[PDB]
Amino acid sequence: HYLNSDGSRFVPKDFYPKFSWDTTPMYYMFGDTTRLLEPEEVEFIAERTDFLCIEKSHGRTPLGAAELGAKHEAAAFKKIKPDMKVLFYFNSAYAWPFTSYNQAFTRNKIDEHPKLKSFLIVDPKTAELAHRRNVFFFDVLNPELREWWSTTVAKGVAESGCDGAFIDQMHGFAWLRADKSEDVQKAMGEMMALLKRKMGPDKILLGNNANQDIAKDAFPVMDASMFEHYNEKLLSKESLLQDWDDMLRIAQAGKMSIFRIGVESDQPVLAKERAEYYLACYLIGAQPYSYFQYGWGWTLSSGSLHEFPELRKALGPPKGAYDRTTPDGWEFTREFEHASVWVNTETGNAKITWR
Repeated sequence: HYLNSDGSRFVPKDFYPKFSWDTTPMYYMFGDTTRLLEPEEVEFIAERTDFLCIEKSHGRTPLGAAELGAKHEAAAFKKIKPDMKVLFYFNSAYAWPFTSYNQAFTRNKIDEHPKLKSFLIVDPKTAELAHRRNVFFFDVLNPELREWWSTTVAKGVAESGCDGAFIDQMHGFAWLRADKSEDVQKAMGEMMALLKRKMGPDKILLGNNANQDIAKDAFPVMDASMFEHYNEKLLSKESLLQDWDDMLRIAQAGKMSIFRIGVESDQPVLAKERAEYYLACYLIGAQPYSYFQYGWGWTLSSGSLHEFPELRKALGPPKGAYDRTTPDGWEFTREFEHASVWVNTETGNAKITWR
């Protein structure tokens, strides 16, 4: 039985990806608008992970629709690794026009789909559709959007043969309706609860940045949550310690966490250089069925196809929880079966002593 860092046992659900402390537990996420993966690339990634997600635009150009990119790679990976878990990606907030499901959410087609247009946040200072570079915003407060969006993701998961969904964005643009923020948080939870049911019984629900308080209504139905570390405030010593508390809490709920590092928030040289530091940041808080993601972005070219040697080194089960070297300091150590981790999250230095 895998052991959380408090000594409690972690009991996974039947449909969770495989987990092991043999080496660093890995999660990969990638996509390429311009091409599908070569077989060699599928083998490279399949050898290093049991758990991955295909990105928002993958294979859109060669195949016309991003969900066919997901469909193609899910089947390629499962031919190699039948037990592999592949998530379909869908944004809960931005109506990225990359899938066929979202093909109407463009400036020059949305008016021709009034029902879908009514699902979108209107900018009050324009009475016009709010947008970010003409990409429209789903309105989680709109119950029909919650029904349609959740059915749509479930449709994307089924059409792609993916093992679940990576849901991006939990905020429901609360800052655009700050008076309704609490309602937005509750609506997010309802939309996730719908999707979780509509997906059927053996499907993984991963929510991006779902450790955050704004996702507390979303969190319970989630199987997994990702720590995106999308900027440098999230890599502060305070945030890293909060990550570690969150990771324990997630594991005690029997859920999965993805500790993702993009070194763009600190390039292949810099990443391989910094890999010892950011791995150690993960290993301090690592829990059963938590996974490390590493690179410098979310494209196929963003790290998934590089060798960071530390990730492939023998790790072994933790010998215990981490130790805060001094009760108010920012040095942290943790012992694993085959490695000794040391990290100072104030100065940003680390040493993993592989044994």
